[PDB]
Amino acid sequence: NIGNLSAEKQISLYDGQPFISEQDVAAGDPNTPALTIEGPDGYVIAVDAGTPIAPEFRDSNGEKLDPSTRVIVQKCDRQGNPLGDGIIFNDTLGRFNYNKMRTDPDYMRKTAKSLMVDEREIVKVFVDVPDGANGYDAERSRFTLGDDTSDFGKAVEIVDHDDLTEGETQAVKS
Amino acid sequence: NIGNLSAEKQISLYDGQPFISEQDVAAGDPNTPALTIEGPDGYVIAVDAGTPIAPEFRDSNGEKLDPSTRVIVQKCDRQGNPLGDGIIFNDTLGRFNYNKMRTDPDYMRKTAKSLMVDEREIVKVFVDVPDGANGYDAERSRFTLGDDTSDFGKAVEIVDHDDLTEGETQ
Amino acid sequence: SAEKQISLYDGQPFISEQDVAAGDPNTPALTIEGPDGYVIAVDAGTPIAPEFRDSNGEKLDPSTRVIVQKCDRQGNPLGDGIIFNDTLGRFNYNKMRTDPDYMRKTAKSLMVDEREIVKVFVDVPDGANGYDAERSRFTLGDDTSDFGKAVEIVDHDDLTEGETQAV
Amino acid sequence: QTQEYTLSHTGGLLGSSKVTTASNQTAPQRETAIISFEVPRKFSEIEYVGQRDATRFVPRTTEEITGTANDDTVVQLQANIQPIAGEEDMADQDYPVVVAYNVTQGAQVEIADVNYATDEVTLATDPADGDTVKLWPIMGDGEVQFRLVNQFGQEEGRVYPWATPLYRWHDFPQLKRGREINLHGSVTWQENETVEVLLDAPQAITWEDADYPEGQYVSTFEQDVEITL
Amino acid sequence: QTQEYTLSHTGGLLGSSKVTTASNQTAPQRETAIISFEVPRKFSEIEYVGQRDATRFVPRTTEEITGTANDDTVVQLQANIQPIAGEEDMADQDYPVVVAYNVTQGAQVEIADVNYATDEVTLATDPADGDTVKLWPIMGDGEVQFRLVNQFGQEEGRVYPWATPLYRWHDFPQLKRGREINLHGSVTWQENETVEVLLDAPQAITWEDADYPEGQYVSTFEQDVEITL
Amino acid sequence: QTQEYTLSHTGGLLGSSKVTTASNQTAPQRETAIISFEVPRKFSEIEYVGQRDATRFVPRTTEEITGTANDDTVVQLQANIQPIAGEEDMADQDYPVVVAYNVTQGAQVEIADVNYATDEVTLATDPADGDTVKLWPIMGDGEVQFRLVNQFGQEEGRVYPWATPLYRWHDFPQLKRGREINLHGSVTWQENETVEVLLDAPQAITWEDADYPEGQYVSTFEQDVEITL
Amino acid sequence: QTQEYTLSHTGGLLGSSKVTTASNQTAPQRETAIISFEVPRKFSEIEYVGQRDAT
Repeated sequence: NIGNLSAEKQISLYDGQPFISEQDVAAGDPNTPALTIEGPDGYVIAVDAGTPIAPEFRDSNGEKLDPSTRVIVQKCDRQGNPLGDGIIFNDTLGRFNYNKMRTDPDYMRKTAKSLMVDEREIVKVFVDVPDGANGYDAERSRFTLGDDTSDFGKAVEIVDHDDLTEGETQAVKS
Repeated sequence: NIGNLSAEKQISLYDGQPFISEQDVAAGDPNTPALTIEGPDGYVIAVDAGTPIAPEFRDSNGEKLDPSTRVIVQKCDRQGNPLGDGIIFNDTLGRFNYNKMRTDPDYMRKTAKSLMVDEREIVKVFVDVPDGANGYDAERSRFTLGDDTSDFGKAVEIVDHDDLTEGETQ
Repeated sequence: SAEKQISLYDGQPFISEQDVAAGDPNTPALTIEGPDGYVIAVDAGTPIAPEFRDSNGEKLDPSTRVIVQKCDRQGNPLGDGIIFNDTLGRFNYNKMRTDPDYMRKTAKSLMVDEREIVKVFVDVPDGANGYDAERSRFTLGDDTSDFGKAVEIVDHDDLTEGETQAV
Repeated sequence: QTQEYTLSHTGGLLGSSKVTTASNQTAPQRETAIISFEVPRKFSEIEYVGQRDATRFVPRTTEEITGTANDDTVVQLQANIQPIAGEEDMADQDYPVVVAYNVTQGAQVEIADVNYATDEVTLATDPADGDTVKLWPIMGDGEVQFRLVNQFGQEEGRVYPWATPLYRWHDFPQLKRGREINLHGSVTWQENETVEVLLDAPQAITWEDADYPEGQYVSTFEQDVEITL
Repeated sequence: QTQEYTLSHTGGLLGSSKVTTASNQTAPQRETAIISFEVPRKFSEIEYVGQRDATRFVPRTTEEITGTANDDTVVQLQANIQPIAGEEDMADQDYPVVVAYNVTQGAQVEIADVNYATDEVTLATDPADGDTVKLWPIMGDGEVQFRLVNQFGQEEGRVYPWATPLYRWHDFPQLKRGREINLHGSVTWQENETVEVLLDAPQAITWEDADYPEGQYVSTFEQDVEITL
Repeated sequence: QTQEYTLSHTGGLLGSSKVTTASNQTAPQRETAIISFEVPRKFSEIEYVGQRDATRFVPRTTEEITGTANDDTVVQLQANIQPIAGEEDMADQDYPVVVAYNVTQGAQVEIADVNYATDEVTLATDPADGDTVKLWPIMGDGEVQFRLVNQFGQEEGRVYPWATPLYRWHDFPQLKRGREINLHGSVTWQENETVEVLLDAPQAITWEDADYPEGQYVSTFEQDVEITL
Repeated sequence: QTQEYTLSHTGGLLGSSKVTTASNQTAPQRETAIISFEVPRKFSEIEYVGQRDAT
C-alpha cells in the first residue's frame, strides 16, 4: 500500500534538472542569464513570500566570484522578454557564506515576495560581474530555491494543471 | 476526389518512428527500458481491452534472447516516473513463436486492459534478462502494438486533441 | 477490480523448490504456499508448463510422472482434492507453450486460502537421471493470451465473503 | 454497373501508355514516384477503398558483383533482408528473398545459406575471376504512400497521410484471407485524374533488367479496384 | 502493537540475506539501485512516513593514487566536496569529509589542508615512488529517490516523485532535533514487497573495501521505521 | 468423490505388483495379453469411458543385426513402418519411428534415410564386422482390444467387440484436442476385478531391454480414468 | 494581442535554428524546398493571408 497524496507537492529546485537550463558567462556582461528556468507544460509552480536560495556561483577554478558581483533573479513572460513588474532577489554575491548558509536558519536568504509560473513562463538569473574578473562556469557551480527536506525552511509548491478549476483564472493572471 | 475521414485514425506503432525512442540493454538490468514511447502534443492515442504485440527482442547475433526473459509494458506519467496501477503485458519471452504470431489469430497475444495516453505521457518496456544471455540490441529487433492492415486484429486509435468536445475531459 | 489475472512460475518468493533423486516420489520438487492476505483461485481448466529437465538440460524419461496435489496445513498431502495426474513424456514443450490444443488444463477447480500448501510430486521410477530445478521451470496460467485461462488472485482485505472462503 | 477489377505494373487495362514505371532517388532520399495510374479513354471513374480492398507489392533491387580466382562465395548487401512469411528457408518462402544470375555463364546461381540479419549471404557455387553476377534481393526499410493529381500536377493532397513500411509489407503473408492487406483511404478519380504511388527509401528499385530470369519483371505492384464499368 | 525500530546497511533485522548492497552505474548515469529492504519471514507490515520519520546516509567513493620520488602531496578529485555541518575544519566536521590510507605502509595518511571548492587536497605526509594510497572522499552531486516492488519487479511506482540531492544531504547537520531530515512520503509494504533506494549520479559509491580503517564499512544508510511487531 | 487420474505401464498407483507387462505370441498369432490392471488394496472402483476418456500407446519391437567388414548401412524389417503425425522426417515425427544402438560401441546409431513403405532403412554410420546393433522400430499391423476378469479368469466378456489397428494408432496424432483418441466402451471394475489389454499381431513387442537408451522403457501404454477416490 | 511582424531568410525571430536554407534539384526538375519556417519556442500561432499580406 501507498498513502494518497495531494496535487500540491513540496520540492527544491537545482541545476541538474531537465527543464531548467544554464550557460557560462563572462565578466562585464550582466544581461547574459546563467540560469533559465522554464515552465513545464501542465505544471504550475509557486513560491511564497520567502524561500531560500543557494546562489552558488563559482569560478572555473572553483572559487566564488568577486564579492562585488551581483545576482538578480527576474521573472519573464514568453518572448524571452525580461520584466520589471515582477522581480525577486536583487542581492550581491560575496555575502552568503555558502558553507553554512545552505543549512542555518539565519544566513538563509529568503525572497522579496511571492511568485507564480504558468505552463510556459521563464525566469532568469542575471549576474553582474563588474569587469576584468574571472569568468563564470556552471559545472563548478550550483543553485537552489527551496528547503523541502527540513522542518523550519520553506519549499517550492508544484501542482499539475489538470487537477484544478482555477487554472483559467491563474492563466488570466499570468 | 478524396474521401472524408474521421479524426479517429487506425495505425500501428513500431521502432522506426520519431516520437518513440529506444536504447540498448544489458543482461540483469530490468529497470533500463528498451522502448520509451512519448505522447505527442495535441495527439491522444488509445488502446482497447486487447491489441496484439509483436515483441521482437533479438540478440546482437539476431537471435531471440532466453525464454526465461520477461517483458513488461508499463504506463508512466511525465517525469519518466514508473507507475504500477496501470500496467500491461506481464509476460515471458519464450512463448511467442514470432514468425507466426505476427499473423495468426491463435498465436496472437493481446493486452490486459485498455489504455489512454495524453498529449505527453510515457510508456516503457522493461526487459528482465535474468542470466546467461547476450547483450540486447535494437537494430536487430522490432516491436509493434496493433494490426491495422489485417481484418481480425485490432489497431491503435489516434485522435487530434482539437477535434473533440470531450478531449479536455480525457 | 480486486480480481487480477496472473501466471505463476519458478522464480518467485512464496513458491519453493528442491532437487530430487530417482525413485523418490514423496519428495516434492515444488512447494507452493499461500501468502498472507492473498487468496488465489484456479478454474476447472488452466495451462501448465511442466518443464522438468536433467542437470544436462534434458527432459527426463517419458515414464516419469507428475502429480500436482493440494495440501492443507501440517505439510500434509490430501487425497480428496488433487489436480493433474499425468506423465512427463507427453508435453512437447516447444509447442505446448504456445498452441491452444497442445495446452493442458486442470482436472477441476481449486482455491488456496492464506495458509495452504500445494505440492508437485515427481515419480521418476528408476534407472534415470536425477532432477535439477535451475535447469527447469513451471507455470500455471496464460493471462497474456485470449483463448487461455489464468490464475485469479484476490487480496483478502477487500472482501466480506472471506470467512466463507475460510470455511 | 459497378464491377471489381485488378491492375498491374504492366499494361492490362492501360496498354502500357496510361501507366508508367520509374526508379527512385537514392543519394538524397526523396519520397519519389515509381508508378502511376492514369484513367484511360473509357472509364467514368475508379474507386479505391482501404479496409475493403486488397494490395500486393513485391519489390526488389539490383546490384553487380564480380568474381575472383580465389572467389569468396560470400556477399554483403546494403539493403536489409527479412523473410516474407516465416522462416528464411528459401525452399518455402512463398517466393525467394534473393535471386542471382551469372552473366558469363548465362545461368542461375543457387544459394547455400544466408547470414540472416547480418545482411550477408553464402552461395552454393564458385564464381570465376572477372565473372559478373547480378543479384535481386528484396527491398526493405522504406515507406510508401498514395496521392492524386488534378489533371496537371496540382495535387489534391494524399489518400491517407500516414505512411507504411516495406519490411512490414514483406512480413505480412500475402495470399491469406484476413491476413491480407487492407490499408486506410477512400477515393475516386475520373478521366486523367491520375494516381501516383510514392516511395521514400535509400535504396533503388528495379522493374526490369532484360536479364532477370523469372519472367521479364523484377518487381511488381498489383491491386484490386471497384470500377464503374 | 506498533513499535518504532531502526534499520541499517547491514544485517540487523534481516540477517544480511533480506538486504543487499550494490554499487551504481557511472559511465551512463542511471538512477540505479544500491540498497534494498526485503520484508523478512516474520513481520505483518512496515511503515515509512516522511515528515514524521528520520533518515541518515553517509556516502563515500573510492579511488587509487600512486606516489612518486618527488611526490606531490597534492591531489585533485572528480567528485565535488563540501563540508557537512559548517566549516571545512577536519577536526570539527562531525565526521571527516576525506579518509586516506597508504597501502605499502599499512597506516593512515593525515591531511594538512584542503583546496575547498577547487576539489583538491593537500596532505600532511610524503608518499613514496610507486606507493599506493586509497582515498574515500564523500559523495555529492547526485539525486536520490525511493520506490517499491510488487514481489516480482512490477513497481507500484515511487514514494514521492521529486528527488533530493546529496550535497544538500551532507549540508543539513544530522544529529539535531528540528534540523533532522524528514522527507515526504507515506507508504506500507508487507512480506516480500521489498523497497529499493535509488541513486542517480556520475560517481561511484563504496560500501566496503576490506582495507578501509574505520570500521569495515565505508558508507552507510540508516533509517527509522514504525513496524507492526 | 470422483476424481480423474492417469495410469502407466509402470508402478504409479499399483507399485509394480498390481500390474504386469508381457510379450505376445508370434509363431501362432494369438490375441494374447501384454498388460493388466489389477485394482489395488484401496479403491472402491474404477471407470473407463470411451468417447469421453483418452489413451496413449507407443509400441516398439526389437531385433539384432550384426555387421560386416564391407558393412551394408542398409537393413530390411519384417514389421511394416509408417509415420506417426505426417511425414517421415525423423527430425519432426513427434517421436522417432526407429531407434538404433550399437553394442560394441556403446553409442547411438543415427539414421540417414528411410525406404519408406519398402520397410527398409539406410543408416548414417558404418558398423564393423561382427559388430552387434539393436533396433527398436515401431509396431504396426496388429489389433487391440480390452476385456475383463471376474477375480479368477472367468471373463465377463469384452468392452467393445470390435478391434482397433496399430498403424492407425500411430497415424492419429496424439497430443491434440479433438484429434485425441476416444474409443467406445463403458465399464467399471472393483477390487481384484482386473482388466487386461489384448493384442493380436505377428510381431513381438518390447517393454524393456536394459540397453535401450531413451529412458529404460522401450514402449509404453498410458491412459486416463475416472476413479471413485 | 495580434501584432504584425516580418520574417527573413536569416535568423531574426528564429535564431538560424528554427529556419533553414537550401538549394534545389536541377538535373531532374523537382518542386523541391529551399527554405522553411519552423515556429520557435514561444509563439501560440502564426497567420498568413494572401490578398492582405505582402512578400
